Amino acid sequence: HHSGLVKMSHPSGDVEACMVQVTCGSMTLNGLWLDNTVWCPRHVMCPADQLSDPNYDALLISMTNHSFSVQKHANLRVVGHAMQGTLLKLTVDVANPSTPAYTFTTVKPGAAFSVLACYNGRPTGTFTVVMRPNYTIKGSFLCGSCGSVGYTKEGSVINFCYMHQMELANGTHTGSAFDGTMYGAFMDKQVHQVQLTDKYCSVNVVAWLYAAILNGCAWFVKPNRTSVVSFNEWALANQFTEFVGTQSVDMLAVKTGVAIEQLLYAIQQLYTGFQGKQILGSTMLEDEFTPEDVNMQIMGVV
Amino acid sequence: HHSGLVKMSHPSGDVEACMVQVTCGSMTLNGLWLDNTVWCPRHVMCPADQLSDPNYDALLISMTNHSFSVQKHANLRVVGHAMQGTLLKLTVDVANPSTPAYTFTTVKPGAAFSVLACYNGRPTGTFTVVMRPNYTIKGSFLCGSCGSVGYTKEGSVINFCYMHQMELANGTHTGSAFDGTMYGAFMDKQVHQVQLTDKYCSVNVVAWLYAAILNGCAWFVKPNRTSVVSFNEWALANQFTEFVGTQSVDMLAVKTGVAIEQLLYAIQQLYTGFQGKQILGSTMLEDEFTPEDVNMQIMGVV
Ligand SMILES: *[C@H](O)[C@H](C[C@@H]1CCNC1=O)NC(=O)[C@H](CC(C)C)NC(=O)OC[C@@H]1C[C@H]1CC1CCCCC1
Ligand SMILES: *[C@H](O)[C@H](C[C@@H]1CCNC1=O)NC(=O)[C@H](CC(C)C)NC(=O)OC[C@@H]1C[C@H]1CC1CCCCC1
Repeated sequence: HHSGLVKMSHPSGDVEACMVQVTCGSMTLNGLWLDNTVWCPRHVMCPADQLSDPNYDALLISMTNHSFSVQKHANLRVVGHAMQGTLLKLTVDVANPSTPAYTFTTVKPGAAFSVLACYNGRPTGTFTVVMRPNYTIKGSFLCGSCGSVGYTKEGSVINFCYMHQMELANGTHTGSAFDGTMYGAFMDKQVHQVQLTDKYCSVNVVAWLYAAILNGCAWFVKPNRTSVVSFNEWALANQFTEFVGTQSVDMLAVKTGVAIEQLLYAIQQLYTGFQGKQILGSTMLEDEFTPEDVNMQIMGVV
Repeated sequence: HHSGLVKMSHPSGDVEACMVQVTCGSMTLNGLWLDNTVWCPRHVMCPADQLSDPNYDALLISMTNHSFSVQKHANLRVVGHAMQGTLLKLTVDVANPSTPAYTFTTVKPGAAFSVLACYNGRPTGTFTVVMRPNYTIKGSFLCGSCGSVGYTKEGSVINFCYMHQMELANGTHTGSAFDGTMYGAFMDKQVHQVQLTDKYCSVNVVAWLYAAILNGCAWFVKPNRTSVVSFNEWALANQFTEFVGTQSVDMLAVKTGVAIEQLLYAIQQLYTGFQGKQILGSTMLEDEFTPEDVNMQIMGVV
């Protein structure tokens, strides 16, 4: 049996129309052109020899407007520049005529978003990831991908939440929000940095166990229950996020007739082992699908 | 460690600009508007009471041009209609001004393609799948999704390979090629149909074991080797596709210094069990990534 679950991204066309190339003569990376503003990682200003301890304030001072070359695949004349956190805000003389309705938001651990991977201002692929509890994502990015963007979509409105910055020693990725902050405790410097420990996203594991029930797979469901408070105490000792219920989880509980606390108990038992059994073809807990994924893909509920 | 592998779809914008809604008064589904032609599943002509044994030849005869309502989210005036296999070809009076460069191709088992899931002519998500050895895909489709399209991209050229038709009793999906044939032995009738048995895609399992080596994970590699001929004899007895090497696999062998026949032996041993170990965080063989995925995402080679 197939669960009906796939890694589903938003259609990317509206964001593709916003991608540009930004060059400073050292690095080339991607930017996001909205209205009269082009957003891009500030390490475009960095010569390669200084990526390990850049002094971005001094680099910024050393630039003028024509230090930046912006191209859409048009040349966009830069008429202002500023730095916000780990991002540059370039003002250009032409408003993007394809600017979608948009907001800037921060994504929280466990939540999914879509990524448009771009190289040299050209969109090359799209994928979806969940923000990990340690503020990394398990992405697919190579040299030249910085400035690739992550977003969610509410209706017609694109909520931009991520601009790609760097790969960590363990192959995971991180980037900035459009307030210029890096996710987590990371710095946009190419040096060893402590990485917080990752954790299983409990709410998403619950979502996946509900997807299993919705597919007729419920061997792991017993009358036994663990309260949210008790589970969260356990979680802190076992590399699980604390569980916080949402209306999307509640909708899964209503549809299946299985209580959240029954699946919190199940998780505690499954964590110790699947005892040779499988759940939706897996022998380990899956936390890469959200309650909203399950509601939308299996139940049709957005 | 993260492998650097994700399920990567093409950017969807060029195909989004080709999607329309087609209605006959019973069903509404999606169509693909290229040049002056709109392609859509022929069961748009079907009243719901007849989806189990439709007589499509008689339905076709009963239609006229204005039996079909085509809308882009514009109304497109239908000025000709024809049936090719399980698809209708509607001729419209306006050429799609956003028609990309395109071809029609058939996809083969093990190969990946991108899907744009659409409802009521509106793109709603994108995902990637591999064509299974039994000519199904493990997709995510609900009522109203027929006419959603699958495609690959070579350069600027979109190779359309799939138009969605139906869900099978086991939750998997199938559809047609743009020559009008259904993939596999399936019929576009809503009745019980025998499903061929699925198999592990050996070439993709080899690709994934190479991705593991490229990530520093090679515990399963021994000097022991199994020839292609011997492996393929084994595969026929063990629900594996026969292995056929390609230049993309050869490139992985060259980069890692590990021979194909070493990984064919590894597969034969791993099939019987991982003995408590993991490979790229999995306890079972993974066949949803292609040699080309591994070359592109990990090595940068398209
Ligand atoms: C921008 O395109 C680029 C994206 C990276 C490149 C490879 N994959 C990606 O996702 N980002 C960078 O090159 C970034 C630049 C700094 C933020 C200024 N540097 C980066 O990602 O470097 C990666 C290497 C692994 C980290 C340094 C090691 C850490 C562990 C100790 C040894 C050094
Ligand atoms: C078109 O949008 C639609 C897509 C389907 C609906 C649900 N998920 C999908 O992917 N396609 C159909 O509705 C299709 C129409 C026929 C081809 C004319 N019918 C379809 O997919 O029916 C699905 C149900 C499961 C199959 C019938 C059972 C088979 C096993 C025995 C019992 C009947």
